[PDB]
Amino acid sequence: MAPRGFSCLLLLTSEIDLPVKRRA
Repeated sequence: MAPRGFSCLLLLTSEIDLPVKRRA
């Protein structure tokens, strides 16, 4: 159960939105 589709996209939309302002 729990595919890597939602599991991956889950954290993917958390670590990438960490800075929310920083350039690089």
